[PDB]
Amino acid sequence: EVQLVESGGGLVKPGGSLRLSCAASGFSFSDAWMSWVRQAPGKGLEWVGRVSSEIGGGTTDYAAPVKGRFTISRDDSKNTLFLQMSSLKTEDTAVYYCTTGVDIVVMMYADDAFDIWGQGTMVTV
Amino acid sequence: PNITNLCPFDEVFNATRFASVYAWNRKRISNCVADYSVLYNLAPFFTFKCYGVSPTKLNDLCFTNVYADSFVIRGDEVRQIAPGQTGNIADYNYKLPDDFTGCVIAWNSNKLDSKVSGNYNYLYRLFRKSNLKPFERDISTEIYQAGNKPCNGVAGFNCYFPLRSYSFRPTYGVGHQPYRVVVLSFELLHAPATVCGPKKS
Amino acid sequence: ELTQDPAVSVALGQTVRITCQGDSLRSYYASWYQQKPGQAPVLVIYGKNNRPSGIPDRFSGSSSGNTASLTITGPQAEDEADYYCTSRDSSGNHVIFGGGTKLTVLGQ
Ligand SMILES: *[C@@H]1O[C@H](CO)[C@@H](O)[C@H](O)[C@H]1NC(C)=O
Repeated sequence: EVQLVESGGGLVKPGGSLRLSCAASGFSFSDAWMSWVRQAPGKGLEWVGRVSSEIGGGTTDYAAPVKGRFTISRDDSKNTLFLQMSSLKTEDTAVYYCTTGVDIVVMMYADDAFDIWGQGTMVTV
Repeated sequence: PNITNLCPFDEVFNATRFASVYAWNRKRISNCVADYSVLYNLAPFFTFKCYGVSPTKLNDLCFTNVYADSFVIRGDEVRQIAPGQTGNIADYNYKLPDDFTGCVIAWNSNKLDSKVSGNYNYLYRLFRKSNLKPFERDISTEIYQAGNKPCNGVAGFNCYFPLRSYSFRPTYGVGHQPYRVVVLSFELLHAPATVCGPKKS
Repeated sequence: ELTQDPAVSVALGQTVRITCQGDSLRSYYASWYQQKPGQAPVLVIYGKNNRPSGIPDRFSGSSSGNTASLTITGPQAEDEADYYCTSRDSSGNHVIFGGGTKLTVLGQ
């Protein structure tokens, strides 16, 4: 059935780069408004960014505290959603989830309600 | 109302690739001047239908938000996109509420979508267990299960893929042609008015 | 920025009311997610007043101006979890999230 799988992450010195991959199956990837979200251990969920769909213009946004230093990308041929992290800080030790905004929802608005989530990966800086 | 702050509602009516009916697109309009006179006076719009607001007095009442919904369907079920009827697309792809307000627009794409090789990227749904509530997408592509038997994701017999492809070619006639459809809906009485047309004298 | 209380103490079999405070909740209606201990967050309530299929008919949503709230009718022992409300800001169209809240079981 429909599945999101997260890969990547580990221990790395600050200031480096690291690429996190999300692989999706069971639904049409080209028309999905995927997102990345983070959570520190013991704290609440914190948004990372959006990637949106090419049918409607690529409008990949970013969160305010992590604006610019993170790179987000989509590839529909290999069914991959990529997050590239560079110029890391000491506060980036967190779990990371790739989350599909829309699978079975009613919108009335921009198409984002975060229906299905992922198993999520460690990252320690 | 100057007019300089025109929201980009031209490309929602004229773009490169329209979304398919099962994965239709939505666009949100805020802080704009709503001049529909450039579109009403334009020639090749074949269908202009709405129920709640007047077809020509649409510049004299002022709204707060505008949602532009875009997709492409076969030419017959442009009859079926109105609220109330059922069948394919109305129940399995896109449903409008009974108290819907806003105007639906339909036009032909004879020389913009038909390819001699044959285009199959425009999909539609034929098999759904439940019924679609109004204004709801469905992107999941898990195979249908028919009552019993172990095809619950094995993808064999007695179990059918839900997303099928259209038949889109110069040899086709009226009724199988691709019609682009855009629905302008709106909501009221929860916010200060932002989007509506200019002032004349 | 949303606002939530840290924890609510409600005995078993009693209606639980969960609040969420925000300035921009008149539009951009909040959505409520539930996080189990050591599990990925799951959807509970979104949209105007409805919920995804498979969720039991115990969680309902309500909104009034700058207030959002979730209602639990007849809670069981498996609802000890964290709850998060989500809204959008007007300018940047971000999902902002909130502080979350905790709900525990007060039986024997
Ligand atoms: C789409 O076609 C209409 C037809 O008049 C035209 O006015 C409009 O400028 C076109 N869109 C673009 C982006 O050129």
